[PDB]
Amino acid sequence: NLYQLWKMILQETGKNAAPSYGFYGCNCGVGSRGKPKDATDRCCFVHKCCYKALTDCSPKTDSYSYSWKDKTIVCGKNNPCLKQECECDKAVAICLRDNLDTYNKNYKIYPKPLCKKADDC
Repeated sequence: NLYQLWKMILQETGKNAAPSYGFYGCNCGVGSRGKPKDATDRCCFVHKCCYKALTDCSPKTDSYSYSWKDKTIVCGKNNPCLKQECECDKAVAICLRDNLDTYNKNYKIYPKPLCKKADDC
């Protein structure tokens, strides 16, 4: 669910996901995909594409189980759709964390409607 996604992002990046990534670039947080403004944004493009595989579960409201080991995310015992979902969230939290020397506070709150239309997943 959203709570788990947000917790992972906080755990991996050290930032609160709502203010820091809820409106970032053309892809992070609210709204649809768009042509990515940078690497942080790209993590979010891939993540929204990853959510396209969730045929029988809602990434927003369906809870999955995962553990947060010594700085490590491990997706738990889940049904197949929730497995996919957790792995989507895990990959975005690790991806965001990974490009943190490129995060652009200018993109934090982006005029998403002006974005170039997104390529096909």
